[PDB]
Amino acid sequence: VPVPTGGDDPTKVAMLGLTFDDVLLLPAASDVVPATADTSSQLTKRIRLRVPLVSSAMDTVTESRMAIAMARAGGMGVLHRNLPVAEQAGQVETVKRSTEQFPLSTKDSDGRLLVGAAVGVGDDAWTRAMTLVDAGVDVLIVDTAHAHNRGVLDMVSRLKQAVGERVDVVGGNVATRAAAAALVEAGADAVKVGVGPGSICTTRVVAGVGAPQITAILEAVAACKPYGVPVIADGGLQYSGDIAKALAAGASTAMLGSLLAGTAESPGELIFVNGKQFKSYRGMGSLGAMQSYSKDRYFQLVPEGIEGRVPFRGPLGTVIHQLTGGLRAAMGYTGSATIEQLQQAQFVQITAAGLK
Amino acid sequence: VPVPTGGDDPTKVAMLGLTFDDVLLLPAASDVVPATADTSSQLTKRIRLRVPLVSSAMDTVTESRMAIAMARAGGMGVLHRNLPVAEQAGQVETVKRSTEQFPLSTKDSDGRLLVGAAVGVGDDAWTRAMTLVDAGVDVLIVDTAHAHNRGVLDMVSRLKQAVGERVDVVGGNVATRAAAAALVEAGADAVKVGVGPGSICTTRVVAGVGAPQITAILEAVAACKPYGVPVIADGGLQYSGDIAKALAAGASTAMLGSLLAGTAESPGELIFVNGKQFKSYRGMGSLGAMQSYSKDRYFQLVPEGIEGRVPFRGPLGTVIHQLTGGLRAAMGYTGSATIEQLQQAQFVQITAAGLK
Amino acid sequence: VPVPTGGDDPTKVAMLGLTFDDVLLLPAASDVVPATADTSSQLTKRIRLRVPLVSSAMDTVTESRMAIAMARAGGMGVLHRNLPVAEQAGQVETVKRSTEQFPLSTKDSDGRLLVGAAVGVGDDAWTRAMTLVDAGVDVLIVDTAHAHNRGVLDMVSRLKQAVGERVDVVGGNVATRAAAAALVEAGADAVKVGVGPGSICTTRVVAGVGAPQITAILEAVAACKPYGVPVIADGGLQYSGDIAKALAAGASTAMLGSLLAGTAESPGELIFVNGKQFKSYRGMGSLGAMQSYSKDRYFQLVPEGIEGRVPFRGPLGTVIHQLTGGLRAAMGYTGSATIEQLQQAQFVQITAAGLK
Amino acid sequence: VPVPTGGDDPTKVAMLGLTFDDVLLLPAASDVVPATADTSSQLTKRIRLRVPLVSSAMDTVTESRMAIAMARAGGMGVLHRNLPVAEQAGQVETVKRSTEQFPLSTKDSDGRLLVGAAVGVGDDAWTRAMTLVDAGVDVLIVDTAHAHNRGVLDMVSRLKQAVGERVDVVGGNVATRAAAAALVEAGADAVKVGVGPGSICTTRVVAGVGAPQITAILEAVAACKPYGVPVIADGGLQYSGDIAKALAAGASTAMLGSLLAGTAESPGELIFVNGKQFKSYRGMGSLGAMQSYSKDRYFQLVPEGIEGRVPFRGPLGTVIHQLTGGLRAAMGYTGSATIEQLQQAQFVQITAAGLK
Amino acid sequence: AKALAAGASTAMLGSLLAGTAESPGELIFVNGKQFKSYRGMGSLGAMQSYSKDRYFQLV
Ligand SMILES: O=c1[nH]cnc2c1ncn2[C@@H]1O[C@H](COP(=O)(O)O)[C@@H](O)[C@H]1O
Ligand SMILES: O=c1[nH]cnc2c1ncn2[C@@H]1O[C@H](COP(=O)(O)O)[C@@H](O)[C@H]1O
Ligand SMILES: O=c1[nH]cnc2c1ncn2[C@@H]1O[C@H](COP(=O)(O)O)[C@@H](O)[C@H]1O
Ligand SMILES: O=c1[nH]cnc2c1ncn2[C@@H]1O[C@H](COP(=O)(O)O)[C@@H](O)[C@H]1O
Ligand SMILES: O=c1[nH]cnc2c1ncn2[C@@H]1O[C@H](COP(=O)(O)O)[C@@H](O)[C@H]1O
Repeated sequence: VPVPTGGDDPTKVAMLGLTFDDVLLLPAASDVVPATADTSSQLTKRIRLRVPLVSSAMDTVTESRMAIAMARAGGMGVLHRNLPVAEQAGQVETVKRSTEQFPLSTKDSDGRLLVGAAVGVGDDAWTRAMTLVDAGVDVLIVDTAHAHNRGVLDMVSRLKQAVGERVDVVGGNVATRAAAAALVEAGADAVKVGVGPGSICTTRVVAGVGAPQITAILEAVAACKPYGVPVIADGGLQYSGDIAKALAAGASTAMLGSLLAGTAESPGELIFVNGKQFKSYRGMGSLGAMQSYSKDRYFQLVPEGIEGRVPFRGPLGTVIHQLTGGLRAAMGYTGSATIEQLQQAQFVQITAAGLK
Repeated sequence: VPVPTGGDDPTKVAMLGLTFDDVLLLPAASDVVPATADTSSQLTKRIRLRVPLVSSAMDTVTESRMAIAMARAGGMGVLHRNLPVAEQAGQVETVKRSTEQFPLSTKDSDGRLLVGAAVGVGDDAWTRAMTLVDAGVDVLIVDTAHAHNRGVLDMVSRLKQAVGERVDVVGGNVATRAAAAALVEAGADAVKVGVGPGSICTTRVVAGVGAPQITAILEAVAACKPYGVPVIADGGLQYSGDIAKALAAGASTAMLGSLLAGTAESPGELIFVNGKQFKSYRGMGSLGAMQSYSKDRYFQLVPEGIEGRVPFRGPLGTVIHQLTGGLRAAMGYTGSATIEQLQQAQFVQITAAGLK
Repeated sequence: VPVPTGGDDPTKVAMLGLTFDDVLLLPAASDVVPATADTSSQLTKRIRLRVPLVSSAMDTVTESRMAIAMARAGGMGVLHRNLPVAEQAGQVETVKRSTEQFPLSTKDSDGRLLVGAAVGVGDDAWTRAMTLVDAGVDVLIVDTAHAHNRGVLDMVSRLKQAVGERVDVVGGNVATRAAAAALVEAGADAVKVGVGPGSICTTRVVAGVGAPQITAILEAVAACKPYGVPVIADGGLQYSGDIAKALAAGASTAMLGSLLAGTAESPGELIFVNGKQFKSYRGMGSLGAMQSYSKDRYFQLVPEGIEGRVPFRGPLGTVIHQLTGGLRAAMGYTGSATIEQLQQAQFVQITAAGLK
Repeated sequence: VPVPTGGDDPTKVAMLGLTFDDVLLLPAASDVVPATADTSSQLTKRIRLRVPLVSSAMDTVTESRMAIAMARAGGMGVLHRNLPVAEQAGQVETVKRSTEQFPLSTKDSDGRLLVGAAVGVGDDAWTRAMTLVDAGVDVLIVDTAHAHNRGVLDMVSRLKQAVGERVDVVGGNVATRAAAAALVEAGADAVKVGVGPGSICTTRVVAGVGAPQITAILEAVAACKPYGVPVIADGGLQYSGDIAKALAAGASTAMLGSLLAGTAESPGELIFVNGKQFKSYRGMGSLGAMQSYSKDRYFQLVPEGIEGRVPFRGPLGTVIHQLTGGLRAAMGYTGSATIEQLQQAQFVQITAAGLK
Repeated sequence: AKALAAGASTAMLGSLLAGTAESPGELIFVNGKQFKSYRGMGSLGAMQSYSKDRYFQLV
């Protein structure tokens, strides 16, 4: 009579959450050469990227240099907001002002590289958003840790009402079907997915809140797809196989953090330790980062992130090519000519024995 | 026809038990700022704490100093019984006799700090209980390792009949629905839950007996909530996320052990090892502690606890503030304005890959 | 339509196996003081031990001294058969020929200590069995690695027909319900259970054959209990909690290996390694031991055991007392007055998180 | 209403995959002595081996020396294709041209040793295959990493139409039932199974594509057995227990990789490190290996293999005898007189606790 | 060369010839490297017995 896990409510434990390590992609009938697979995918309803990768809006990942490199490589970059508004507007202008080297570069109708900017929630965030739109930003990301708040939805609706035809609006992080549906109703052009799985995240330890990434992507797609709203899987990706898994679950774009932090185009000074090279990497909720403009990320001290260092990886183009090659190999195995065909692939669930 | 795990009796393996690491809290529609969340909760049917934390009744955790500090911090402290009756009454008097900087201090009707005392089962325990009641204790915890015993229920009934109208009576550790129902029938004002999950506990190794804490809390709550009897989750809490999970499973109060052992207010001398500071922490059933007043906890040699050292943590106030901040973050994520609403949040079960 | 794990046959994967680490004993309504619990249990249909423990028939565990000590401690010892017949008969007579220090000692009608001996399968084994019966052994264990063989069953029937009224015959190791039923029909007085779970055993690695011990005990009890044939759990036991778990699963007696090899009474010299005292421990199918009278254990060199060292433990009485204290604690928690009541306790299955 | 793992599509997560560590062979009624079990099994529809083992077609495993040793031991060897066509034909001729020491030697009608050769896909592969056939090869393995491609099936049909009555054609790696059915329809004489589980493979990390080996064998066998097409399990085998499990899942032959890289007959110079003997072992798709005949395994840089060193194991005969002894022990435990009876054995699934 | 220049006419060699293949003893393999035993006549391994009169002898 009672639930086998305890209690009487069958919905007290909502579901069983799968992460990236719990699944593998099953091979299927393939007539696709990996070199000819089309990896282009929608970022928003009006923007299509040649490479379905986006740089995280973190102070140690994306600034003007990284944004330009990502835009040339085929993706896009989202500039962080841990700095004064005028400085972020200056970064946007630097990206917009900056031929055959980069056939995959992403550009607007005027031939200038695309760039995205992150804003918060509030009147100061409204002034920031208006300044960024005037500077010529292409897409605005309403970056909040928990986007199912009333204020986040109201801010997304106001931005779409004001500058909804000039720029695109992307909702904050969600992890459930209900939150994704609420963001879609508000009018977001895309939905960003993930609450908890960050590598530098301590939400699961400090707050005891989280959601495994594969299940969260599936639930959000289950709410976003009938309306044509793309999904951006944000956080938890460590290999190119994880990117392929995230895209096969229904996500149209993957946002990268630590995989791009150690590159040469990321900010921060290179550090030398015992003959090896490393670079800093900290979360926006870490004590060092919030000791400011971005401290309002979690409605603030109880830090919800950690600082660390990741090894130097070299130029960004090399990392992007490795990830795209892994994705192309996955597409060849699953017989997916396009990303829209990769989004229909099947998974096999593996036990703990397959991971040890 | 036969059970998949073996045999022919489907009730031989009663249920699948979930621990704190098996679940995460799912985000929900939130309209709550962490700084404005109300963390007050019921300890017994008549006592309400501003911070739902209670100190463990262990000789290395709670004495007069720790009890005063916990009562000032917004919670309460329970004095151990590993000492003669007169000394425990002296500790109670010291706490009661004892500052505008503490707005959250828990006080009785007369403005004196609240304190609790732990008693066992027996005629000596009855004399101890009478002395503590005369000394002015607020709550008596009938502390036994197995509270489903007949004698424990009889002692709880006797205490309620004698001094029930003056003090509250909390019943010892249970791990099933039937035991919680029996304690409620006996007349306990609150039920303490947990058999096995202690950090220094070896009941699972020595005796092979235990119960995962999340499932035990769910079962005990299903037994106690229809009568309005609060639940105190005791043991196994290592982070503020665990406190949030325990309160979301249904528990109204959490009792803290090793998290409080390394603070300044805890009894014990400071240990210096290689320039690092540690403090002693041992179970009340260990060889070094039972060698007596607590030796009768399991009707006793067979040690059922271990000794060890925990790193020095500093003042109690800092630790309590960090734990309460983590709890507030959880309340903000789940959209719970009060603890009574946090007790209705949903879980997501994660696999082994989610713990790697 | 197909099986979720693969193929179309739903019986290809017969069941899910639970080991000792997958379950815990659930506390129940108790009125039992651990000191007054009765640990007497049936070894065979006619022999009742004061302590439900038996020594393994291994050349590094049991000889005359260990058998004498075990019989005095309240259990019984089984002499290994890795030696000539005359030597084994001499060991039996040494035990039989050998005041108030040992009230729990096990004895026959003549007041002499009970002892058991292991025999193999064949004609030399028949001569060995007859010589041991003449020497005065009380129970014969037909020790084979796989007792579901036709030859082992026929040997058990022959022994029961010949010396049935003088000694008890215990069948070799089984791991399924069908094998237990086959041994019961052949006339065995006790069924010894376990194929794979030995600590020094490499059957699961070399042959890929095994069965988890909790499930195996449940399956074998489901066939032995209706006819009153006791079950002896052999192998995989590391703590007193495992002994309690094996007895609660239905076993009436546990056979101990490595828990007794490091004691003084076990054969072998005391090895000194970096100032620490160890003793040798090896399986009867190890390359060292099968180079011999135990070579017939696997119808055989393809070693199926390993050699190693176990720390010195001291006198056997102390180890037996520690194990019995753990068992008594389990009986107190589960509210079991006798072993027959312990055999009806319930398990809670734990996940992988509960083992980290 | 939704799927418990997320979304609304029940077929998104197709199945739960089992690997070798997840299962164990259950003992059954046995009349089989390990030394008298028949280990002969089919390789193709016309070739029967005495030992059901085949050497891998890798540049660090099999050449003329290893092929001859495997053919003398009772198995077979498949020559790698990372060298010019004339060189591979020379190796085949050397094997075909190279008394009672080897009673189990596998030979054709003309008394010469059997040998197999690996070919790719394309016109150059067609020329290679015709040259090898003109050199007297016995079986051709159409070797690809993903055999569900249209080109692979067409190549298999072409080879069977051309030289189908002289040599046998084995289809490359598959992991599902549909792929095995496609290879069977294409005319393959045997189907090789496994995509991902190689020890030197990085397909699961780079591409996120894979299939657990036990489940893949079960599915492929369900596809092939009604038509009498043998299944060769390739990859993931680390012990003789794994070989026994692979054969019990339905496979007729296991192809060995790292288990044969440290043998004396394996190509490559012996390497000394700190007085210990190791040998190099690398995949056919590794960066060093493809730096151009084998570069086309995955339609290729994005490496999908790794390099390393494995301990030197000595002569091949010793390893083959040890593996066969483990297989014989499994046959004795499961009561299987022949391999066709071992293929009907049952499994027991074990939990993670059984692996710790 | 120094010994011969000091005045000696011949040098008698010990350990410089112990490890040659023509010397008595068994080859020892340690971590893949080849060694040979070499002991003094007064050593405990050698004087434990003939040739105990080397120094009128156990120290
Ligand atoms: O301090 C933080 N805590 C939690 N999540 C963060 C923090 N800073 C950024 N994030 C998010 O978590 C993601 C982690 O990316 P990853 O390191 O690639 O897993 C980032 O891309 C952000 O979306
Ligand atoms: O010796 C002991 N054995 C088992 N449990 C104990 C012992 N001493 C205290 N406990 C309980 O275990 C809890 C451990 O708290 P923790 O250290 O926060 O897990 C205490 O609060 C007591 O409820
Ligand atoms: O060589 C061997 N191979 C496999 N099992 C063995 C061997 N020797 C003893 N055993 C079994 O393992 C038991 C002891 O296991 P332990 O209690 O884990 O040491 C014995 O009672 C036998 O049933
Ligand atoms: O470069 C490679 N990458 C991945 N798999 C490979 C490669 N080369 C060979 N294989 C396959 O992986 C298997 C590895 O065998 P194992 O080391 O016994 O698991 C081989 O027998 C081939 O079937
Ligand atoms: O046990 C011994 N003690 C002292 N001198 C020895 C002993 N054995 C040999 N010798 C002498 O010492 C010399 C050592 O020569 P070397 O090996 O060139 O140093 C030998 O050639 C002998 O003359």
